[PDB]
Amino acid sequence: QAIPTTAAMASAKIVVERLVERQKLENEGKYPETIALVLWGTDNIKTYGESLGQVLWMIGVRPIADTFGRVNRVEPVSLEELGRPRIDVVVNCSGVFRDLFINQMNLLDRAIKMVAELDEPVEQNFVRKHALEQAEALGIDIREAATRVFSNASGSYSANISLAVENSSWNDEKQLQDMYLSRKSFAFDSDAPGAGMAEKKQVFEMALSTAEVTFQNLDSSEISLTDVSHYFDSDPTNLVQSLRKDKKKPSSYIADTTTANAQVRTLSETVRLDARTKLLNPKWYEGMMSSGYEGVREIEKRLSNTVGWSATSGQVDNWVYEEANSTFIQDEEMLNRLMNTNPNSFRKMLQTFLEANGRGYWDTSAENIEKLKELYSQVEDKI
Amino acid sequence: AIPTTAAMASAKIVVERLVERQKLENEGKYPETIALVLWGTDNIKTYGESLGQVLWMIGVRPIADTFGRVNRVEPVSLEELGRPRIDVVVNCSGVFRDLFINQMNLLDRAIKMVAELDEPVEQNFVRKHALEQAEALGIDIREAATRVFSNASGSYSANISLAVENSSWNDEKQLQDMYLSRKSFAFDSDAGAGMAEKKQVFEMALSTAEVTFQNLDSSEISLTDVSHYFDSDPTNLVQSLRKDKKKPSSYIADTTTANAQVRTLSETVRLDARTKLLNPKWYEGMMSSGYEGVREIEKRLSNTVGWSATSGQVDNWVYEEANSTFIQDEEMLNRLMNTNPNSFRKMLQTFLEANGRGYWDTSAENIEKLKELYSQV
Ligand SMILES: [Mg+2]
Ligand SMILES: [Mg+2]
Ligand SMILES: [Mg+2]
Ligand SMILES: [Mg+2]
Ligand SMILES: [Mg+2]
Repeated sequence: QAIPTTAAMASAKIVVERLVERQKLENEGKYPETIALVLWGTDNIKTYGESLGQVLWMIGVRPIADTFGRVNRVEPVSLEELGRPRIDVVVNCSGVFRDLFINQMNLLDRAIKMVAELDEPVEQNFVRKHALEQAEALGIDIREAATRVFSNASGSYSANISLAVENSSWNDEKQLQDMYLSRKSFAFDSDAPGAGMAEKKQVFEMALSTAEVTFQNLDSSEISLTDVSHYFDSDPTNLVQSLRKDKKKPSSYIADTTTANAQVRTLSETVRLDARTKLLNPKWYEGMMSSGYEGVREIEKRLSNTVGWSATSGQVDNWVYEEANSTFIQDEEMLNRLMNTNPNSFRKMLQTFLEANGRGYWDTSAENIEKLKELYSQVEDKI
Repeated sequence: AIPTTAAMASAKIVVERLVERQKLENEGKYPETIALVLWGTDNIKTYGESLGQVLWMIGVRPIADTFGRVNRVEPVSLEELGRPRIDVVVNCSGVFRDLFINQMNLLDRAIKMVAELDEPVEQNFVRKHALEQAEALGIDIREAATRVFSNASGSYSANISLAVENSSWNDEKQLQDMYLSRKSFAFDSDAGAGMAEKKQVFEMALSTAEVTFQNLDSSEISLTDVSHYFDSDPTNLVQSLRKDKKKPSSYIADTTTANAQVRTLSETVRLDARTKLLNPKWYEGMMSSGYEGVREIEKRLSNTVGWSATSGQVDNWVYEEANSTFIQDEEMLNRLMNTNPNSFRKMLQTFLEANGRGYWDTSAENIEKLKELYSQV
């Protein structure tokens, strides 16, 4: 179809410039070699391909509309125009993106392979730098090594990490990560259309191991990172870390497209802003308390989604949980209101606090943990 | 006479900069425990500044008698302090121990005194922790409030710098076990009876640490000019002892300036690399100094690996830029080989070691090149 449109590309350029600028600034003026990112299908419908267009800017290509107005090829941007190296990308497409944007997965894969093959210095073309190394490691052609457009298999959705977090059914982060790798390692191949979304787990792991940055786009005024579970479910931050030889956590960012000028913030900063707007905001939680039974369920879900981000990124700082404990548990007026309003959901909140502590996401006093366990025993006797 | 009134005053400024930095990162929550190192020569030179910093952290003032002898403390009231008393794990160097046994006694007595104050636990983190530790260990609160540690009499260092020099270590756990074995000797002002191993309390106190801290005068001796600073760095040690495996925030107070600037350890590493290992003015001057100059480059790289092993705070680009600078700025390889093949071989082992141990992530071609160079060397 027509995407990304000229308008989408103009917005995309600005966001990518801001992301790269911030990363270069935080890391001794150095460009990141690979950005691991997520593309959401509904987003790209609404914006006519803005986040898709961001990938094109990262690698330094521009979309070209044909005589019928359809975007089905790209042309490389010159290194002089780009003004920096081409940055490699691991493109984690959501299941909805895959269902709705086959032609654009084709566009992206073709674009990335074409970039890999440009006769350019590897220090100016990180797609080629990595694809050459991966081709040598695996003994495959450079175009095969330059596979970056991934998703769930046809008919599958999510990493099932939000499902595991909801059920508290998992033992360690490695289990969540192994599930992400098993579920989201299906690749599009524009050189072999008839193959569908085909498993390329070795290349997926190698490409992820090169990532120095993780990135998603959100409109926080519409749907915040904790309003839903799907954003943490697809977050590749800890996954990348676990695949790197150095076990270095990549720098994590979120582009917030609330305002016309989209703000690139760290994931940590995004968590902070959201906690101050939602979970720990008196106007929000009192509003929920005024909504009674269902309001308490919303508070419970918010805390659960926060733990989700801990599990996938480690970017929820201790103060979020400590302040949540002070607000909801240590304040007896609120504690009693919660227990009386929705005992079942309050019990789940207690479990979530205890789980955050047990899993190593929240450090707190022995007395605070004892209080939670007392309240658990008490609410179970009530139910 | 140590710490003097002037040393105590200088100390407060640095303590406040440190705690305010961490408080900011914590959205207003003060760090509950700082694990730090005290150096002996430093405290002689400054008349007890870094020792005085510990006294300010816990909120006590040293008191001089009619002979000018600084031989007890009095608590600063919580109201006058205006923030919580911060718990401290005081890792005294062996030289500090040799010079300042009386001050180790003073400090232990001060910390035990603070632990027993009738104060809110959220305003007195020494007491907060000591109460939990007394219960867990089945000991009295004063015994639980043991925080002043060193090497055993006649011993020095964690032997970590020795291990790093010889590459005679399996993993970070081995280094950490050595630190725990060597540096868990506690001074007991209630016992006079010499030193005693207090490994259980040491581990528990370290496990509460949220910050690590040392004072350096980077204009005189940088963190890589010598090996003793990384040898005593408790950063990864603390992390390993925590249930949550959270790395404490690591800082260095640089006393180059009139009032020390508090920087992250990672920033301190970055500044030093730009000043030394990766500074053309430095390494070419080393090259001009013959055999010994190459040995200095080798040692500098080794000390950098030391900091990786103890803290994880050496950014990848340090090793990457070192490779760009020393390896394959074409003549460089051969010059190192020709000026000092023994040291050049050690540099190759070090680069390969940094990659092998997961401290340096780089291109497969960079690794291959280092291999080829080694074979040639
Ligand atoms: Mg979009
Ligand atoms: Mg999906
Ligand atoms: Mg000093
Ligand atoms: Mg020593
Ligand atoms: Mg700093």
